[PDB]
Amino acid sequence: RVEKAKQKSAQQELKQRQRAEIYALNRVMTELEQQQFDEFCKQMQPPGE
Amino acid sequence: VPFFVNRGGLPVDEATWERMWKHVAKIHPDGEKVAQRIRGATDLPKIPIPSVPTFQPSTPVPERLEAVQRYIRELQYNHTGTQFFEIKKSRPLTGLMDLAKEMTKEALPIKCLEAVILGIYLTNSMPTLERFPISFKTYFSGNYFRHIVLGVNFAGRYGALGMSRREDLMYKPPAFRTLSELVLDFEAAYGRCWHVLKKVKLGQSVSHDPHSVEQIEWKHSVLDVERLGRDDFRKELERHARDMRLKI
Ligand SMILES: [Cl-]
Repeated sequence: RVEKAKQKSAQQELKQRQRAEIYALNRVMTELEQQQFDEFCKQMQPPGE
Repeated sequence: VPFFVNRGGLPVDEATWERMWKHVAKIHPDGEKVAQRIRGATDLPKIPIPSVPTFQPSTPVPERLEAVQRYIRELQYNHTGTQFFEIKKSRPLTGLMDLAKEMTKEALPIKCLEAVILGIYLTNSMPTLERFPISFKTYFSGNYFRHIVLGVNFAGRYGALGMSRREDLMYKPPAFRTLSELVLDFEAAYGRCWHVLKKVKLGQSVSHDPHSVEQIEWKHSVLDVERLGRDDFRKELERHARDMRLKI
């Protein structure tokens, strides 16, 4: 029947959602890493003279 | 368990999907917070599918390389904590070329080894380009790290394709007069970030035959950096570069 047509559309939409979540997660993880490294650098900034 | 046990690609099953999110919660301090906001959003930015680059027959190789690297960049470095493609290094080339094709179709973030496989796949069509893996083993604080890039040689000059969090551990223009200088540019980068270089593994040039069944020779040369002299180190790299210049 045409179950395969609706099942393929379903597969494509969920593929697109899963990929969009992966990339939204990738962006967030990148910002966390940057944030944590920045805190680490702030902590050891030398006082100079 | 590979992310793609359900062979093929996306979408993955729930068991795999939840496992990725449980892992996110263990490596990020807010853990579940980030997942709540993404999994709970009813719309999320649309991420274009990066299009594999096409060339004019006349386009010079250094231009092709820029665009191959620009394509590899667009997939983005994988910060998610979950490795999406399983890559078995002792595996016939043609089977690694199938994997590369799927990476181009699924279009998910990648790390250094994926980038190397992709690099080979996207330059098999350039017969005047030599490709060969370069692996580094370094030490930083109580741990050993491994990184790999695709060394390339065009018109007697060396460069590299790859992926890293650092701009100076991946792409290099084909401008280095010698293999020792290419490798030295990576040693400088590792110096900058405080890693101690322990080993360099150089493989043989990789066949351009997308259907080859030979597996990649990842450690034709292994250079133990501490035990070799700086001068014997450079002589070893030049020996390997000669050995490669002969098998053509
Ligand atoms: Cl570039």
